[PDB]
Amino acid sequence: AKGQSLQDPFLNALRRERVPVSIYLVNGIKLQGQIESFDQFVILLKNTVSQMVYKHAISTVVPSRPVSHH
Amino acid sequence: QSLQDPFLNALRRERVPVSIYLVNGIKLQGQIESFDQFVILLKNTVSQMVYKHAISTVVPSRPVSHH
Amino acid sequence: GQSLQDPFLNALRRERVPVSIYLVNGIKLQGQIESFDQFVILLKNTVSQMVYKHAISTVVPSRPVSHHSNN
Amino acid sequence: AKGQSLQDPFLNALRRERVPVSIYLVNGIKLQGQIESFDQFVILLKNTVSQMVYKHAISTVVPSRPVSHHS
Amino acid sequence: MAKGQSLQDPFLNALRRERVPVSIYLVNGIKLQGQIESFDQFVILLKNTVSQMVYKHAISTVVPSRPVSH
Amino acid sequence: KGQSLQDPFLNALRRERVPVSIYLVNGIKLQGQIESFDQFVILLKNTVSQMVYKHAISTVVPSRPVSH
RNA sequence: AUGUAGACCCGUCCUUCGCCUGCGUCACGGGUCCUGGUUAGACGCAGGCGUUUUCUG
Repeated sequence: AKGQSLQDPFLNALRRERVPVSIYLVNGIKLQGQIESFDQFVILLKNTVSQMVYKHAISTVVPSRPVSHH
Repeated sequence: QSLQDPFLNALRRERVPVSIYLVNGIKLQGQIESFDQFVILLKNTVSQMVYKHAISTVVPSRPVSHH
Repeated sequence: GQSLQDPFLNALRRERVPVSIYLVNGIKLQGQIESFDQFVILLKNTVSQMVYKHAISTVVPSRPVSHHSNN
Repeated sequence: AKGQSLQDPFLNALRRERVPVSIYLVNGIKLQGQIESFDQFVILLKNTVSQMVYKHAISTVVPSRPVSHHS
Repeated sequence: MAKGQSLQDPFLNALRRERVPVSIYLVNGIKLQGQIESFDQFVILLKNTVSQMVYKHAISTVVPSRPVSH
Repeated sequence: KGQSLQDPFLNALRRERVPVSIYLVNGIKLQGQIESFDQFVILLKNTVSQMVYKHAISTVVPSRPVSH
């Protein structure tokens, strides 16, 4: 089969369940918060404020607890 | 679904002071004067063009009003 | 349109080969490839973490793998 | 504000008015000179010599004076 | 002569075919070495002790040990 | 309506066999002559030909002045 | 003898975001070539819309 898209479902499940995540940027910096919303190119990450994070600056998104899409 | 643009227009319109962190760790500050698919014009003492491909994060001083 | 990237990654995933993923900033991740898409890889160790391919330099499998018996 | 509206008009105004600029690269290096000409993908920067700077390596272009321009 | 533009794939294919030992320098300064086993639009498979997959977007230069004739 | 100078500039350097320095994004300086080049790569000749990805280059600077 | 043709040559008349559409402009003298060869592009003006960089410029 087509091989199913895994970036938008994964992020959406984190967003919907308000899972706390750590976002590591390419320069080593670690952001934390909850995924508020996201778009093809950015992610809105909410902690004390909403900050807009470019996907092209992200290395990894690692959730506090396991999340499943199917 | 576009929110980069709704999120960046709102900061511009409201003249919200922002911090822009670059991929190399540098922190820029100012107000978003105007901003496009490939750059953002950031105004402090002078207007300086900033390439979006060099930005990691845009973080506003004061929360901006979104849905 | 053609790729050896998808064929190579899928074999690692299917066989549950332990891999090391080196990022562009020098950081080394390890785990098994759980799934992947055009733009990311899900890497499983203690938890599943999502790794952007544009942050990866190399994927190096822990144990060598088959040619796929290519003709 | 839609499409590439600010990417090339701003550069042209610098180029035409021979405004001295500073170009900061993504690795922290600071170049200075006058924009001589620009492609979609590069900028020619003139000081003692003309050097070709890839845009993908640039973080910011900051002019010496706010352009004596519409803005 | 005449041509289609690309020399990136002919150059790589010649190295692969001739089993030329190469050095691949990554954008972070790391030096990889081996032989080019195969490659696609986006990656190169580099063989030493094991076959590892190298993203082209991480590569700065490919420099062959000895002459390649295109 | 604009112009393309990236591929005229290179191609003048390659034709005139001008010495050049290519600075990479990581600070490394390569030197040589442009031999062949492409949408995404430049072939740089010194003791051997090496293939340099454009996406790794910050600047190309000629030893001697030339026209765009 | 060389064209009710064409492609080049010579001479005379301060580039810049893309794209769709509509309107116009790309001329005049002379020269070479027993001539793979093209159906498009460029500039002017009007109107409209705009991939938001997530795997090589």
